[PDB]
Amino acid sequence: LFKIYATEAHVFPVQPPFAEGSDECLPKVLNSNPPPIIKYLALQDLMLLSQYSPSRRQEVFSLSQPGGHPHNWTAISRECLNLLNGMTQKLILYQEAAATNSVIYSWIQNKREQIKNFLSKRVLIMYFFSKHPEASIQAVFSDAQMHIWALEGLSHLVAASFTEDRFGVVQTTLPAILNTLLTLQEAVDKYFKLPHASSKPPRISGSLVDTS
Amino acid sequence: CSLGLFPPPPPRGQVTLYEHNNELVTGSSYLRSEDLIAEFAQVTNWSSCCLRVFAWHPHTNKFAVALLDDSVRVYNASSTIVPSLKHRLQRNVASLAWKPLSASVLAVACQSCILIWTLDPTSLSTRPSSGCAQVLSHPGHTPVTSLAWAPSGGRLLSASPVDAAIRVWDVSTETCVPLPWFRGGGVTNLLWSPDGSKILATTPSAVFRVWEAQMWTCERWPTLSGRCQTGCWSPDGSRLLFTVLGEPLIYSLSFPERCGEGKGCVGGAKSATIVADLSETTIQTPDGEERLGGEAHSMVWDPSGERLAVLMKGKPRVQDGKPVILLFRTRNSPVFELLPCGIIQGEPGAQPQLITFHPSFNKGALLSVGWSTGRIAHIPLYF
Amino acid sequence: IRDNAAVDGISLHLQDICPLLYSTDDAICSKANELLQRSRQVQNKTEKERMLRESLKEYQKISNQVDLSNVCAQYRQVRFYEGVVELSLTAAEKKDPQG
Amino acid sequence: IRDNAAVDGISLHLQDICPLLYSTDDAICSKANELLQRSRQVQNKTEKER
Amino acid sequence: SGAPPVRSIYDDISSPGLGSTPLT
Amino acid sequence: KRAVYCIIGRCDVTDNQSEVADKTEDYLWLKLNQVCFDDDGTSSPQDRLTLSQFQKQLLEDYGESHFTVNQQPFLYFQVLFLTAQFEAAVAFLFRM
Amino acid sequence: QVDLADKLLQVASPFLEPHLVRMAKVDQNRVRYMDLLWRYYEKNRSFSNAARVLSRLADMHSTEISLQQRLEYIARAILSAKSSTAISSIAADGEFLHE
Amino acid sequence: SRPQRVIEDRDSQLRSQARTLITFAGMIPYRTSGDTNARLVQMEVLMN
Amino acid sequence: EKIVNGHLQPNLVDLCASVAELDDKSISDMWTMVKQMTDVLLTPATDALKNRSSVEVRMEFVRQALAYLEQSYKNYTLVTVFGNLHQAQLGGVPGTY
Repeated sequence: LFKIYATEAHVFPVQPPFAEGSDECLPKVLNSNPPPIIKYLALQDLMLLSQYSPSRRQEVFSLSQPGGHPHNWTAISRECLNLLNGMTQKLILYQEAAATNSVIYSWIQNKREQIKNFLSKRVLIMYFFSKHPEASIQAVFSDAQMHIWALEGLSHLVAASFTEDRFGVVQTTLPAILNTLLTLQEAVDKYFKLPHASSKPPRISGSLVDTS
Repeated sequence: CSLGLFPPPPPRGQVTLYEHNNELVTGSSYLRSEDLIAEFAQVTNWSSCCLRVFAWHPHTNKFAVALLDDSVRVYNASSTIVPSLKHRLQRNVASLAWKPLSASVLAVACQSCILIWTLDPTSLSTRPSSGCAQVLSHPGHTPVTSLAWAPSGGRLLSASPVDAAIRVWDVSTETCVPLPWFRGGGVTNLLWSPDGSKILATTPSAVFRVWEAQMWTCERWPTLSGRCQTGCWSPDGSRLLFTVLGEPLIYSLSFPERCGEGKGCVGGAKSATIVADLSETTIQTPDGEERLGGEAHSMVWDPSGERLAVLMKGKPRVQDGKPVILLFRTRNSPVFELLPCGIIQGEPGAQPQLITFHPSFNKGALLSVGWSTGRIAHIPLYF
Repeated sequence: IRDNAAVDGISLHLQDICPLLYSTDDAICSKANELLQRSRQVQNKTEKERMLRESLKEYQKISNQVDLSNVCAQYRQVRFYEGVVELSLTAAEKKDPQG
Repeated sequence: IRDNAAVDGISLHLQDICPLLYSTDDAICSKANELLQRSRQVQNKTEKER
Repeated sequence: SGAPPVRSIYDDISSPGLGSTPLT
Repeated sequence: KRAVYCIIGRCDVTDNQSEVADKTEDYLWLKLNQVCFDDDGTSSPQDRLTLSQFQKQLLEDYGESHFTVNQQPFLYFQVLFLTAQFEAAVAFLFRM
Repeated sequence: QVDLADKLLQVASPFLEPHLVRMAKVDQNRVRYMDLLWRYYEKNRSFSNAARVLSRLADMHSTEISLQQRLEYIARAILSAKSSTAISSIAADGEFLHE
Repeated sequence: SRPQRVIEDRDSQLRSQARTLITFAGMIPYRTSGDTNARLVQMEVLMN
Repeated sequence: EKIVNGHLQPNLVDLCASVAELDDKSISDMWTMVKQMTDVLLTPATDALKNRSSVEVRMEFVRQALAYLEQSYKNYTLVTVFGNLHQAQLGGVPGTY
């Protein structure tokens, strides 16, 4: 029941009907970096509205009077670009971390690591310390559902702007979108050529706990 | 429209080569899990035809063909090399579906599974490795009759007449999501609308169900004399055409857009119109009487929505019980219209076995026809 | 060579008396070879082509002193016919820089 | 002027239908004002000075 | 009568191009 | 309707299309599409502009005072360089 | 040297014509370079130069196949002169036409 | 995939037929135009 | 230095034109124009007068001069439309039409 109610959708207005509730408007809900269930719900709404409601894409492409600026699009696209570049660097730093395979406190650090380098030399203890490939790869992508929703919500808005963007507002960031998507696809297609990065994990079908 | 408004078929042995000016130009040439597929297959004689399925790639001059030996082949305008696909689970191929927003992915429906072949578009070898073939299946969902991808590329559907649940799949997280309904029949065929928001699902019974891809809701149509046999969406998805076994009719049903919030309801108008009449008529020709009318087994629309091709089958009183191709001109705004264009004739002594349009032919439309000779033809319609 | 001194003045001073000069390209040839032999292990086509266009740009400095027969045979060994055209022109271009 | 239309495309329509003699200085003042209010939005300095 | 005009495509633009901006 | 025909048919070299060509670029563009290089003796010479006639026309039959060189030097450089008079364009640009 | 003549006749490059116009004066296999040169001129539509080199395969060294071949060559020299005067009205290609 | 002589056969026949038409135009006792006669010559000039 | 150290000959147009990625925008369009007029697939002859007298190369100079003047007027039509969008009514369809 909790897992149904806490993974049911939410809807966030993009443009505010009243000024107080504007904290809960989608551009502000994304950029304010709220508790992660809200940032997941907000990107799940962004990945729904961008296919299944044209008026809510038109809330994103709007210019905010009096000052004429596309604050809704430029706040939404900027935070999707923050997360996509964050994943590009998260993939690079793991590929590097795979190519690389007062006095009391520093004395404790030295003794801790002198102990690591005596415990690793004992097979029965190395057997517990080991860097699991499947689990460490699954730790890199452990948050990837957030990044899939930023990616599909943005690429649906960049598809719909071709008939809904009366202001060219999405076209102004299209070069930066294509650069960040292609450098991310490069980071993915550098990473996926690593040992165990190509292989699929074994699954049980119809378990009550899921493994997605 | 009605059949008593068509021009005559061309004189017996002329082949229709193309449409131009809206004229059809001619020349002198160009159950078990087996029999339950034969009850619902898209090919008008699937149990004896050499060709079991045809499918274009949704963006490119590439196509997949399933054959009576349970090969699937791939052909492409930029490749003389033809990949021959056969897996250790591949048997009685019923349907084919290429993935949109990809070059590299083809789905295949079999007697015991779905097969998702991955194909390297720059390395189209004559027989790719049996590892390049991701297997999907679930208990009770066998045989698989039909397959349909979402336009946005992120979801796949599958049908089985044994199974009171559409199976939605994500091929990438490798998940299986049954949509179980409270009886009636199982699933026979499946069709998305082009927006990817609406889905038709047919059954073995006098009931169809339409579904919503947003909140996964269902709307129910149990109001037919026979089974719903076939249908097609308009390019906007606002219109759905359908036919019923025993009824010589093309029906239409409308779906307005969600100018209103907060309720997952599939949203169709309460009841269907009739828009074409396929009753058992005569037409006069230079070769005497000819006779038409029967039941519509397949219908396919062009990407532009201006040509509807209809694969009829005559009753055993009209043309010996042959299948026939009718071509209609269509309009989708402001009114929905069906107008005649004409009747498509092939190689003398052949029968039309399957029809479908090309998805990216930038000169009106292009109709693929599979014939009982085992031949494929491609008839352009220039507009 | 080792201590990175320019040699033109010691060549001419050596040529009242008898003999020859030069290499220094040993370090660049070693680097070009470090890339070329890893191109035989790299499965990643785009990065095999990267490390070959890097290996080539080390050899393209030193194209007067390279065993071009062996390097272009070692390119054939990896199907890098692109570097066989490029390096063999850069190895004529500098042997007759006057025409 | 607010919605950044050009006032030539309303002054010359007023001038057929307002004082039927030499309706002129209303339109000159309106255009002088349009250029002045557009100068409040122009960020290129030499063109603001134009 | 026959002669070139003496003007570039930028005169009746007054402030043209990608330059004349103080920072990126 | 004149200008599009004078271009596509390489004719009326003595019309400048001055109701349609706003600037010196548009005189250059009109006359450069009107250019032939080819001795088709079916062409009447009153329709026949060669590049070499157009080169002379700018350098000698109009000259540096026609383009107001002291005020628009880059426009006269554009006139010579887009007629491939590169040596004259350099011996102009190396004065000022 | 590898019998790739169709692919020599795929190189659009200026150097090819001065090369054949050297070899047709210098190699003892002179006939092969005249044969490449008329095929180059016909393919490039310099038919006057093709005819004015096909003569230089019928100037030969030992006789052609009959007076009936001489009569097509005379009528093709006539055609080549009537090609010349109809493009450049030089008196010499009209003097040589009567001849 | 002919013998090359069954292409040599056809270049020479078309040259001979083209000349047969030009010689005939030069023997007609009626004013054909300078343009129709020049077009005829130009057609074997572009078969030379 | 690249010639002296034997390297591949660089494009001198890009070395010189990067001095015009600084201040004077008219010198920046002058170098853009010079670059579009040196974008020529020259016959690698040992004679500049024969290359400059070629019919093919003189067609190429005019083919490039027309392409420059056309992209110049394409920049003018772009800037004029993007300054005046409320008159221009550009909508949401890309292409020169």
